[PDB]
Amino acid sequence: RFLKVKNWETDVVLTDTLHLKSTLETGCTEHICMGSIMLPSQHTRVATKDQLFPLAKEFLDQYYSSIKRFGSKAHMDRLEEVNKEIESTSTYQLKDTELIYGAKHAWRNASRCVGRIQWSKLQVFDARDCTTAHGMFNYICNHVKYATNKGNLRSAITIFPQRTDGKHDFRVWNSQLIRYAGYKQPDGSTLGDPANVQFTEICIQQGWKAPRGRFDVLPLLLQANGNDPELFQIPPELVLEVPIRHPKFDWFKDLGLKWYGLPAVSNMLLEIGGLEFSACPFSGWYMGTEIGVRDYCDNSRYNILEEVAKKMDLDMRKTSSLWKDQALVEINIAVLYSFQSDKVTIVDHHSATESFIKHMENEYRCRGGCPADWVWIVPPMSGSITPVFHQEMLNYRLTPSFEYQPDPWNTHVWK
Amino acid sequence: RFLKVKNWETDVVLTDTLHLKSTLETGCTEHICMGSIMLPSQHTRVATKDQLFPLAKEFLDQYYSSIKRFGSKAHMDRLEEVNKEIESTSTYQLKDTELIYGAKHAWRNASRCVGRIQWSKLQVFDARDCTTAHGMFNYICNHVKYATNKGNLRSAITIFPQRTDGKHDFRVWNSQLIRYAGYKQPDGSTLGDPANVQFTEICIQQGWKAPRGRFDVLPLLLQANGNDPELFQIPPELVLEVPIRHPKFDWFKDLGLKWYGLPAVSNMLLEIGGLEFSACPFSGWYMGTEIGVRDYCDNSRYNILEEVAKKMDLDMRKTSSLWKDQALVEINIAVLYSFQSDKVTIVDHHSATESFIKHMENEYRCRGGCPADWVWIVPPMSGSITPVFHQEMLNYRLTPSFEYQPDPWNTHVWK
Ligand code: HEM
Ligand code: HEM
Ligand SMILES: Cc1cc(N)nc(COc2cc(CCN(C)C)cc(F)c2F)c1
Ligand SMILES: Cc1cc(N)nc(COc2cc(CCN(C)C)cc(F)c2F)c1
Ligand SMILES: C[C@H](O)[C@H](O)[C@H]1CNc2nc(N)[nH]c(=O)c2N1
Ligand SMILES: C[C@H](O)[C@H](O)[C@H]1CNc2nc(N)[nH]c(=O)c2N1
Ligand SMILES: [Zn+2]
Repeated sequence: RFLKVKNWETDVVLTDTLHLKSTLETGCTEHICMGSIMLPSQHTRVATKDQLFPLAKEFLDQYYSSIKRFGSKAHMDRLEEVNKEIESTSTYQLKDTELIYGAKHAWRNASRCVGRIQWSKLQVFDARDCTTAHGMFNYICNHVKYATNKGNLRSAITIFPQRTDGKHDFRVWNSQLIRYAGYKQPDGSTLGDPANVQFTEICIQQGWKAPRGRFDVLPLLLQANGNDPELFQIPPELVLEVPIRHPKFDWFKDLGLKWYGLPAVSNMLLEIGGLEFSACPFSGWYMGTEIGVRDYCDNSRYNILEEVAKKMDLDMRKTSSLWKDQALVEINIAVLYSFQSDKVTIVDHHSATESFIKHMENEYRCRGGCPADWVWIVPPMSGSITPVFHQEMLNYRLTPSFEYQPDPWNTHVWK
Repeated sequence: RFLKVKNWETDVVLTDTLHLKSTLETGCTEHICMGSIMLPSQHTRVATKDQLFPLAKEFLDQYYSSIKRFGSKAHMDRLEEVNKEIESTSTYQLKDTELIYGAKHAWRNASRCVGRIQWSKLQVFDARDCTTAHGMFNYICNHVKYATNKGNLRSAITIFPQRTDGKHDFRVWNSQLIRYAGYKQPDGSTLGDPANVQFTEICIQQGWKAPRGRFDVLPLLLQANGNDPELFQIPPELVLEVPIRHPKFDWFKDLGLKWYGLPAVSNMLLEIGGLEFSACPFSGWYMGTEIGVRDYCDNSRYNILEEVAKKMDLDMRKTSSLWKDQALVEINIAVLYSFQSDKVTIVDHHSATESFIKHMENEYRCRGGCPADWVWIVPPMSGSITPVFHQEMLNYRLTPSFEYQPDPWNTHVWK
């Protein structure tokens, strides 16, 4: 009841008691582990008034434990107050301070997030007064501007009104506020980002005039209070982009690559005290490998290890020449170099993973544990030369949390 | 009750029913996943006559199902026969054919093993007639010779007598039949393999005269039927070694690296029909990354990314120059190149991981599933440019199996 995780590179041993507070299930049973299923049925998201008070009570008891005033009158009053409001309205509302705590701790509890050392320094924009897609677009634009901070990126989340009935639902339909378009070709090949082609067509469906290149920033599709979503173009001056050059290969400019500075995940669901915020875009800054490895080099993403290795003049005949590995390291040197030379906040997968081990030490000391998904924490290149490879991580689901949710067009009852 | 695993790079979907046959537990519960604990208490190994027949019956019912003659008289007789022998002797003995099946399927069931596409082509040397450390040493030498096959490596396992009481126990004390010695220094640094220093001293304890270099092949320490283990030097002509050169950097010879051709894991436990074979060395051929990444570049292993990157003339000031990544790809190009140019069987982590996906297809088709540990199947470099990164794997514990077991010197009641 007091589990142990070891680092096999440092012989460090931490003791995890925090998992005792754990609430939701994982997908693993005693006789099967599913630690590598991408979107388990547990990580995906309609609740009633009955279940809503335990979740409200549980969340509130830890929020007052957080600000050192647990069990007091201001606590016991706030429990009655929300109890009373959940009888009266079969839902309730979070105090501005309860939102900021809740959100911060959904990030803190994200076991698949390697950059959580910064969880406390999160900026919460309370957009619960929003009512229109235009209001969303305005809130989202001020997010983009603030979090971008001219390359000196800042963590932020903008929280649109919580789900109520379920049919009046705020959603960003984008998977990220900034993503490049994806267009299929005559021969069935793909220009742009193959991940988004389904979304790119949904935008053209609703009227997007596509410039039909690679790195075309998509418009925002914003569903407000259940109504049909509406296209909005982020002002280009607000979308900061790093053109990718290499600090050796001058032909790497002619590759003509670039990425947006701001990773800002928009399509997920924030759970606080049993309340569901269906739109809650959040942003940080990139780890280099998300762009250099996954975006640029996944097979069904930009798939550039081909053209890069060509220009490197690499033994591409044999699989065992490791030409794919060689061209991958250069591509990530270029991403990190490019972002740093434009003063745009980026972190390499070595620095990010050491900070996470430093963060894990804090969380097992001043909190008793740190839920961690090794399958997701280990960078997708040079796994074992980074210190997270050798660290055992206990994965469990705490709340407040971020949950996946179905894409809106699979569920949205249209006009 | 018919779980689904998806490949997110190919959209391939397999259906796992084989996990229904699963028997032992994993360490994960509904509310915690431990898929990244190295040696869970389940994966580590005294049984009574009561429990011994279900395990005997379960194993035999699948062995006759294997050779198409399930439920027949030869089956029902063999069940009575072993039932009778487990009453009479509170243990039993495997037919030569039941050993070969059992062993092959312990390899087949090893969910952490990426090279299992070859599980059926395993050579089983039945050393259950062995009684002395000298007999062990002779059996082990014929293993080494056979599996090495002059660089054209072959899979093999040598099975010493099964555990009985528990105090008469055959054990190879080596973790592998061939490993380099590790000696600590005046300044506390380490010459050789830091992993083995504890073992290297136990050998010098029992009388090993150490040549005190790096790549000094350790002697065998062989415990036979419970008696004190005894040192034996594998004839050097039997220990094939690849000196590591690079196909560009002529200063990579002057690095002076070399590795043994034969990976041969000796310290683990083979479970067949509830029977425990405490000594069962098994060997295949290397994946390149086990040497180039883990051996050569783990921090507490040979830790050569230092000296290699120096000679590469690399930006070692900044962590974010990715100099560690750059020097790692070259080191693995050199290992693969070196082994191939000496006609010594080696596989690159790209070829090995594609074969495993091909193998996974066979196992979900002609068997209903394939237990797989993603944390261990994904190569420790260039994770996501290999197809196992994107494949969901169901991990479960089938039997016959290989289990870890405590090291003998922590348990051996000495003389
Ligand atoms: C501050 C810089 C940040 C960095 C470097 C970072 C890095 C990462 C990385 C590399 C992943 C793995 C996902 C992938 O590779 O596709 C991830 C996942 C995630 N991060 Fe962070 N992130 C940051 C900020 C944030 C913020 C501000 C939040 C929430 C407000 C957050 C919450 C999450 C969540 C929910 C996931 C996915 C967990 C899941 O899929 O279940 N992160 N992050
Ligand atoms: C034929 C070539 C083979 C290759 C390329 C191969 C490769 C690997 C690799 C890369 C690992 C991960 C361990 C690590 O990286 O430290 C592993 C684990 C393992 N392999 Fe294989 N192997 C081969 C043959 C065999 C054979 C012949 C057996 C059994 C007779 C076997 C059974 C296992 C077991 C039991 C494990 C570890 C599972 C655990 O720790 O629970 N493998 N193998
Ligand atoms: C704020 C932030 C910063 C950063 N540097 N990186 C990220 C990446 O975050 C996520 C990535 C995915 C991709 C999931 N895949 C199946 C497509 C799903 C999520 F839910 C995430 F939160 C986020
Ligand atoms: C036959 C074979 C071929 C091959 N190419 N590689 C291997 C590696 O197999 C193992 C490696 C370890 C290291 C475990 N670590 C904690 C030190 C533990 C085991 F039980 C293994 F079976 C085996
Ligand atoms: C199949 C597997 O779950 C899937 O590829 C996961 C593995 N680990 C990951 N880890 C991170 N950080 N990001 C990912 O997208 C994935 N994908
Ligand atoms: C902590 C973690 O379980 C440990 O480092 C594991 C991770 N995955 C691995 N995978 C392989 N193939 N070999 C290993 O030694 C390990 N080590
Ligand atoms: Zn699990």
